Amino acid sequence: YNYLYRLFRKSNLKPFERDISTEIYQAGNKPCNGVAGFNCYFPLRSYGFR
Amino acid sequence: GWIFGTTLDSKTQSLLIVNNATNVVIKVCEFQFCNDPFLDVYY
Ligand SMILES: *[C@@H]1O[C@H](CO)[C@@H](O)[C@H](O)[C@H]1NC(C)=O
Ligand SMILES: *[C@@H]1O[C@H](CO)[C@@H](O)[C@H](O)[C@H]1NC(C)=O
Repeated sequence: YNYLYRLFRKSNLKPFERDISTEIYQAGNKPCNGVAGFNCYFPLRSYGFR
Repeated sequence: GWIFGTTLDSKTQSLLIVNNATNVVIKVCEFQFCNDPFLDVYY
């Protein structure tokens, strides 16, 4: 689970662009305010690699 | 010099160009400096 990928807020990356920000991803109307709840989750996900 | 970025805070990389009397340093770092930035004339 060392390798991680990204899920943005419907914003495609530019050519040769790299992001490091780990803010909580929001999918709903309410703000996440740092709490991963309903329609709010951490955008960095780990591979299985078994 | 100049600062370039989206939010210019600790959560985003920002580009900084400093041209003092000897050389130019360009650093792409996420360190957050104060708004309305200043440079000291004398040490
Ligand atoms: C750069 O920032 C702007 C302002 O938030 C945003 O609209 C744009 O999608 C960003 N570009 C990316 C993430 O490639
Ligand atoms: C100018 O900046 C460079 C790099 O930060 C430093 O090495 C140098 O001593 C500075 N010169 C003066 C006169 O402040």
